[PDB]
Amino acid sequence: SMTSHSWLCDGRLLCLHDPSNKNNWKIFRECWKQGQPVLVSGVHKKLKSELWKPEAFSQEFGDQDVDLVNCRNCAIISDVKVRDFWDGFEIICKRLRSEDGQPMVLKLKDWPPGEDFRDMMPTRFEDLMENLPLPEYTKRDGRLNLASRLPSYFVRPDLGPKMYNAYGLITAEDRRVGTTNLHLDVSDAVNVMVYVGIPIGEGAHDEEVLKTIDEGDADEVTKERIHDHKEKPGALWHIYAAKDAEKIRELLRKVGEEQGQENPPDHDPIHDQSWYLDQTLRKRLYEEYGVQGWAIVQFLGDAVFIPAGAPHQVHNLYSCIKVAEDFVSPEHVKHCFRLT
Ligand SMILES: Nc1cccc(-c2cccnc2)c1
Ligand SMILES: [Cl-]
Ligand SMILES: [Cl-]
Ligand SMILES: [Cl-]
Ligand SMILES: [Cl-]
Ligand SMILES: [Mn+2]
Repeated sequence: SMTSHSWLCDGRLLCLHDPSNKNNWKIFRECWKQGQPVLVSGVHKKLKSELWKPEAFSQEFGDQDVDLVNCRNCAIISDVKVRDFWDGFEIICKRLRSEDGQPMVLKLKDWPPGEDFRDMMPTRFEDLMENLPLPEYTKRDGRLNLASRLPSYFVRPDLGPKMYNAYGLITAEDRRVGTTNLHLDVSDAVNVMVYVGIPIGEGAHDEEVLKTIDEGDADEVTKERIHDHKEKPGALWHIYAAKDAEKIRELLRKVGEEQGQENPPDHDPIHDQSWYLDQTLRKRLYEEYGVQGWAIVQFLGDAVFIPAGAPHQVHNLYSCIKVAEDFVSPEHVKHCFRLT
């Protein structure tokens, strides 16, 4: 039967089923007030699917100059064409290769650049903004979005949206690597999975993806969305409550010291955006510091709501196109205040 919602993370994560329901706020707001992330499924069914394909981005924008990042070593690949990224998104034999001759796992950096998304892509901007869930919170002019209503005593988000475009991590060695390392944002945000590319060439890469989700500490119900309904899994997230951010800093200061980094006692390993918490580090965080997180698998069409101040990291399982919009809810406005 079609139902309003369900739970993931053993009851700790709300999953809303109908992205456009007028009454979603009645279920959302208590979870949000408590500082929990929220998942909303089904957003892909509301979009114009032809606007969000890798072939279209290549055809329309392919001649632009860009930098890429090698996810395995964080090396910058300088001054290449946007088509060199997009043409290898799902076809492995077209990907740029490192000097060893292996195809690289790449991220498209700062594209579209800064705040140019709306100017460069006006039809995509309208398609995203009209179909965001919880529109009183997420629209630029929503009644519960304080972004346009606050004085300079508050850090205001940049004009978005932002795209997150990167290949899937492949190997057993790739399991300990981040697509995006651990960090936090002072604004709230909604991150939408608008396309998942499951490759061909090296195709039949199914079983390493299952071992990644298991070792990622995914709950038993999350494991059923694969085996039962065959949805396409895009990325593995870990998210931590904003209240746990300092205990995480204390752990990473200690591990930095153990690995022979030489760091002042006050330096900020979350702001540095240099760490990925692998299975070893997540178990140590739980055992030594008493901190538990949310392990979330974002499928095609899932929107992840990320609370202001909540540390989070992302590990792509397959090639992903994500689009995120920042907002300032009243529940979490304390996180962007510039005093005390
Ligand atoms: N049975 C059913 C099916 C679909 C949406 C809903 C719904 C969602 C959100 C709030 N109120 C109702 C209920
Ligand atoms: Cl467009
Ligand atoms: Cl709403
Ligand atoms: Cl990063
Ligand atoms: Cl909070
Ligand atoms: Mn982020």
